[PDB]
Amino acid sequence: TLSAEERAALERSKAIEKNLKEDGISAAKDVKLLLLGAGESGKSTIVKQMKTTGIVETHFTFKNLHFRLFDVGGQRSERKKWIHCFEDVTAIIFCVALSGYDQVLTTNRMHESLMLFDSICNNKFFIDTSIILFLNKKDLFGGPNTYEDAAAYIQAQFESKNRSPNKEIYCHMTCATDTNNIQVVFDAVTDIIIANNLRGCGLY
Amino acid sequence: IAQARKLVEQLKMEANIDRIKVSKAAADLMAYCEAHAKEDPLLTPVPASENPFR
Amino acid sequence: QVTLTLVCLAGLLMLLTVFGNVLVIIAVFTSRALKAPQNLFLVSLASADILVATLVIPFSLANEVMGYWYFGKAWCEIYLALDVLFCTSSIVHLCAISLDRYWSITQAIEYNLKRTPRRIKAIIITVWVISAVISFPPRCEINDQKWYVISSCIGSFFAPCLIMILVYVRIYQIAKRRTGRQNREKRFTFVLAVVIGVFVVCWFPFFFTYTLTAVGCSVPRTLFKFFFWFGYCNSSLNPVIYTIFNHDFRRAFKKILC
Amino acid sequence: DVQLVESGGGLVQPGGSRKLSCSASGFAFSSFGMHWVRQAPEKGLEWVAYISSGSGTIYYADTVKGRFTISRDDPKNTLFLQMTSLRSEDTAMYYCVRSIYYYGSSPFDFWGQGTTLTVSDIVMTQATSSVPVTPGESVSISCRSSKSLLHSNGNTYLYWFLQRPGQSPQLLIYRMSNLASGVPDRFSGSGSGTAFTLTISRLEAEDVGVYYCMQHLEYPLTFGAGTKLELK
Amino acid sequence: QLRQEAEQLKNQIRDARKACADATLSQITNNIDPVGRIQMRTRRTLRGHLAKIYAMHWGTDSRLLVSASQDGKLIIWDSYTTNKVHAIPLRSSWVMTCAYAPSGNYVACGGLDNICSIYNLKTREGNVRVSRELAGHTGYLSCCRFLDDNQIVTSSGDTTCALWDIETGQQTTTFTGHTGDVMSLSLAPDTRLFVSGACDASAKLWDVREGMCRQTFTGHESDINAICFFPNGNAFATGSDDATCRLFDLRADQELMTYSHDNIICGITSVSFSKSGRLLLAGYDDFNCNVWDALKADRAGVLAGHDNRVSCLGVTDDGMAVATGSWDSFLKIWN
Ligand SMILES: c1ccc2c(Nc3ccncc3)cncc2c1
Repeated sequence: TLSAEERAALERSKAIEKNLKEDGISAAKDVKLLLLGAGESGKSTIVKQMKTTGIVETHFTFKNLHFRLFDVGGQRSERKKWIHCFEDVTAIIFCVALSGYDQVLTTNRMHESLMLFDSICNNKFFIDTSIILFLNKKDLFGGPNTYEDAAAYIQAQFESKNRSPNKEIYCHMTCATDTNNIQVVFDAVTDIIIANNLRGCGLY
Repeated sequence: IAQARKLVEQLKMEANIDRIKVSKAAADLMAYCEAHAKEDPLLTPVPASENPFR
Repeated sequence: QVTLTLVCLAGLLMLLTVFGNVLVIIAVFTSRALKAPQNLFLVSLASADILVATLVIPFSLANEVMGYWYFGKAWCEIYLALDVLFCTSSIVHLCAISLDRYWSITQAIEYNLKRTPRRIKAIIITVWVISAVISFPPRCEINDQKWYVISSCIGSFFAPCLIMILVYVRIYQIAKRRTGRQNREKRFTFVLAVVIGVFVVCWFPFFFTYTLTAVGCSVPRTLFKFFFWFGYCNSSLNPVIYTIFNHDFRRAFKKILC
Repeated sequence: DVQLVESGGGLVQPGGSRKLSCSASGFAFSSFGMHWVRQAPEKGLEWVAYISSGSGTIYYADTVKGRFTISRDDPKNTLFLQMTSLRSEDTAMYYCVRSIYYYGSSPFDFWGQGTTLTVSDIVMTQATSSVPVTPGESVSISCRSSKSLLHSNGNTYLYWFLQRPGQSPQLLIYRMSNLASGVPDRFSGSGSGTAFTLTISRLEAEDVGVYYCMQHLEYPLTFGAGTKLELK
Repeated sequence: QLRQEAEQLKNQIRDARKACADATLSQITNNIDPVGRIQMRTRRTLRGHLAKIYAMHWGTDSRLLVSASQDGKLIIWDSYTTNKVHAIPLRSSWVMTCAYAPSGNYVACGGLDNICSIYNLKTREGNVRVSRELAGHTGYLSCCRFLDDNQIVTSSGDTTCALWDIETGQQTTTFTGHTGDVMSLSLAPDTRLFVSGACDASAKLWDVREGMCRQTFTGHESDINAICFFPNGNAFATGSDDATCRLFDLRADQELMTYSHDNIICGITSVSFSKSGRLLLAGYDDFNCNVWDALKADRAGVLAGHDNRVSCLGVTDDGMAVATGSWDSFLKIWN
């Protein structure tokens, strides 16, 4: 019983239902990542390998996956207020530099990065979104005090900060002069998608 | 240096307020609430007529 | 008496389906985070089983108490055809959901790109079409032949059951390889056991007999009706087995009910 | 700039066919409904056809349904009217009209030029077909509807159009309460659900063209007879 | 020594505040009868969005409301008939504010882009187009409001309130007297002055004409997440991250009475008064909203129909409906 004008108005409102639904469908196949870390702890070099004043949305593709990597470095405000904005993210790429215990930036950069990793990993929003640690800048890195054993101890110290059985931290070691940091992210994202589909199946 | 000067200047500016009595403020709030209470549909539900949502 | 009480039991079963699947339908659509393209399968399955109850469970009650049908064979033929259609739709919906889960665990990214509501609707259409095309073509005794019965048994349960078994064994071994650890291990092996075991115990006894009596003289005395009603009990239990272990579905059920 | 230009300005033999293509560049063609409005050597104005935003809602004038077929394409921003089985009464100069339908929108905003061609239903009337009035004096134009034009939704789908002498008409008032973009404030319309009246205060020498009234409750759209204003 | 002088000024101003606190708004209104339990039903649900929604604002006509989601979309809903007038696609999805201009022609949005994109809804081209993009902030832009068809006011994560100018795009004024962040602001019915929230548990009374904070309110405890004046612009109810709605006074320069309930320990994310001012609907971090009697400090009907955090709500200009938007991507009209 709608008028001639209101029928056309409803036709328009239903025709921009289809456009919005298609936009949402085409924006769900891609995978979103949130890039975090300490102060310039290998962020720039890793972002360069993958490819205002607020977010920086790197927008790349690899093996038919479409990675949308959101870098938040221009935000000088509290992370608490805008951290829930990234609740529906597939993974958080946490970049950390091994050559951090020498520096101090009182507390050394390793302690600050570890505490910040603990805070991010124990946020109530990211209780199911996995972390991909990039143990970058390992060339300047150098119980036993050798390179491999100390590096493994650092990996274990970082990985011990999770306390959920459905959250998995992926670690990798790079010299910051390689092209493998897209393949590692792709493999980790495939594992994350596999785990998400497993938990969707109901079998954990 | 100048930040403390700005803060104390702002405090001095905020200090100079007429500062009416709280009882008068409560009276004004009650008067406004009761005067416009008849015109409020949230406060007093209206029938299906004059209610655009049904 | 003996008969009336049975009807009461069936009525309870009725309500359960008419309850549970509708819950599913009002959980998939009402929720936002639950509305993934993969869930539509379940919706259709739920819808299908709803139909089968409201369309054959009363009539099946009319049988086994009276010597024959209460009206002409014209209604009886379409009643049998529709019963076969809906039961096959349920079973092959289970098979399609299992294949979706397999393609979602193995080669995850390719299917994730290929997983769109358009493709899911296409698969729902094709499972309905295959159920119809193996259902419609051939007292109100059950369909007993020498060629159609074997083909129906093979293509309606045995093939979907085999696909279900293979897919869920593969997913079980994938989950085992990918792995607090022991608790999760027990959890997912229990979930897989519940799914596959309830499906088998509900349908396999029936089809296994129906194909044995097809080409054999070992006819069950009176538990054939029991197997038939456990086949219906699978339809009753579908809106819980495939959904109780999903966290979002659990939240939707709890919010809608309580 | 925004404009719609027409193509097929040629004589047509009776009992033939033709294709009118109009091209628009200024606006977003894909988001506008499009119309077609006929004329004659006489002052008559009559509706022709309509196509929606998504091209999924098509209407026609019941006097010619089945003879004109309407279409449009977005890649070239071009609206087509395929004329089949042309009679003698089809002679006109066809205007193309844009109209977007949403709450608060104004349909029939812009009327492009037109190609001259040579070879129930709500009815509206305007008795005062000629109003000789000098500039500077208030003028009243009345249009009457056969059906109560006030819908139950609170709107009254009435449109008042002005046409300068020898120019494409521009929409003057929509729903007799809102003025179109660029229309001078001096124009003002109102009325009940049956009778409609304008109050053109401070009439000037530019507000001389003929006025038309239009109902829009139902897509069997009907225009009203023009009320030409002279300088006598 | 200036720190000690500031402390002395704070002591004297709080002493002056206490000197004018004879009544607490609870000793009064005892003779005023309590409001009956307000029963509110979801008259209309707006199921078009696809992700969390962070703001909504009503037009002057009280029929159109604009909402911003994380899909990357502004939607201009027709409230009466649940129709989408406009589906504005944003350049960057992360938006956490909205502002519908007093004239239905202009809208605003931007939350993490540092910029409040100003979109023009009445264009000859017929499509919504970005009329302006104001870039003068260095932090997340929490809230923005329209004073006129131009000359908007915005508050961002860089502890500043802007008072932009649409035609030129430059800082007409700047409000930098704020120690912590800002999360939401509210402008008066007469746009001469407004107030802004904080993350240091305070609210400032900014004057639009001359840029300064005439009054400050630090009586709150943890955080500010929403502000809204009492109609007539004399008492702004504040949000809270500690489940404590409060309304201060522009003239008494102090808190009147806190609204709290030990049952709920959450964080308000949105507050709006009713048209007359009896109701103080607040959407909590409790998966629902609440209705507070603004004079008896008591509770009223609970409005629970949402699945996630209620992020926004606004009572219409005529005070007919109160739409609420939550992270479940559903705007619910409540009447
Ligand atoms: C294939 C699939 C289902 C069949 C059926 N459907 C029921 C219904 C209830 N219980 C058991 C089987 C009845 N007859 C033959 C069939 C062949």
